[PDB]
Amino acid sequence: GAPATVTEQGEDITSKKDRGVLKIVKRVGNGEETPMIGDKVYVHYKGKLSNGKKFDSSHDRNEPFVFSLGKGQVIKAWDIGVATMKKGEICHLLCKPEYAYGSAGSLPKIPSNATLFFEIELLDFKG
Ligand SMILES: COc1cc([C@@H](C(=O)N2CCCC[C@H]2C(=O)NC2(C(N)=O)CCCC2)C2CCCCC2)cc(OC)c1OC
Repeated sequence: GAPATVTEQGEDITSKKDRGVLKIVKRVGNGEETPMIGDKVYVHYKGKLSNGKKFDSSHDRNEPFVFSLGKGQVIKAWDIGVATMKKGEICHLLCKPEYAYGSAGSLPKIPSNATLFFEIELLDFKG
């Protein structure tokens, strides 16, 4: 699947290089600029537990997902991953539990020790 493809071909984008967050660019974005800490970022995304038990999609809500980058408003994997995206880029991200919800998980959607997969499209950002 897409999860297995990211394991094989994904770039490790973690500081520690522990393969906790792996990225493949699926669509190349525009220009060179990437978002700064505190930038308001607008995305569409699809997400699922790697094994497949749960699925989530901003498209199904007809609403872009917005957050402030690098503030812990989202799982670490997103703060790391979205920082690397250009406007219009689409990437796939595989996220180990240590960059997501770890041992605790989150009731009721995320079990303990869950690896998460995401497709993310960066629509826009602004400081
Ligand atoms: C743990 O709570 C949620 C998590 C998500 C998804 C999720 O993991 N996130 C939503 C998209 C941004 C990344 C990540 C996230 O940071 N979630 C939040 C968090 N942990 O602070 C920030 C927004 C919702 C909770 C998962 C849903 C199950 C399939 C895998 C992705 C969606 C959710 O609602 C649609 C959640 O409920 C608020």
